Amino acid sequence: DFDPTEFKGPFPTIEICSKYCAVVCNYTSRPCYCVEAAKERDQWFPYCYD
Repeated sequence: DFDPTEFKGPFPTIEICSKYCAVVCNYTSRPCYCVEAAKERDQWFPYCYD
């Protein structure tokens, strides 16, 4: 994984991360969605990502 916006890890700011998630894997110009890993909860890793 890598955090383009904050540090190195999952996204906090999932709103902007939904945009970033898009540019991350598939949706470079399309809306995208982040999935939240439940253990830490805040693990906003894009639906197609690490």
